[PDB]
Amino acid sequence: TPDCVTGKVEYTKYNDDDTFTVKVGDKELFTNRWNLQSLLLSAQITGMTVTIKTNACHNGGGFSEVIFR
Repeated sequence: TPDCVTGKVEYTKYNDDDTFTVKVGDKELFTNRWNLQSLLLSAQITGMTVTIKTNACHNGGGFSEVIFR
């Protein structure tokens, strides 16, 4: 499938409101869809390594496809 990398949380530069620029999983970039904060939080809270993918996944990537963990 058109997936990409993982989604841990070692630095989430927030500024937009929820989008922010996440430096986690295996890369760092802007992220917008509808509420990725809950995914970055639930991830590190429960663990910290989801799955970031789709929408390029590089410099403004990862749109609506992420696996929690």
